[PDB]
Amino acid sequence: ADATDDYPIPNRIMRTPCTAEQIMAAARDVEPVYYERYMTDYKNKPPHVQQAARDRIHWFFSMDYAGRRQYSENTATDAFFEQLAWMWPNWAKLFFNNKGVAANTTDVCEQYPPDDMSVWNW
Repeated sequence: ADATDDYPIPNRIMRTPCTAEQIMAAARDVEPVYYERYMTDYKNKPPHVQQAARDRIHWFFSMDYAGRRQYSENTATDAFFEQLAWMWPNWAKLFFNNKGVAANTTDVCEQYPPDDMSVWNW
């Protein structure tokens, strides 16, 4: 079985100080196909969950490394620890990507503008 660094939530994504808008902006440019899929599912959930997901990712950016530590520990302890997973487990599928997406978004979220609010409404 071994072990991989793809679990828990991508270390590259978690240990990078970028806003959701920043990573989302990078994500829509790097992988628009997957971004649209996420957006389609994002619009599928009600505003309450959409805002809830946003609130949770907002805390991630605000806590930053602290958020990374808590998210890593919380998911390590229990994947269903997140109360958002209770309502929708794909609340952060865009961020939960261990493909080249994690490397590309981390390496460019540091350059895209954090005030890109067009990521919330494409």
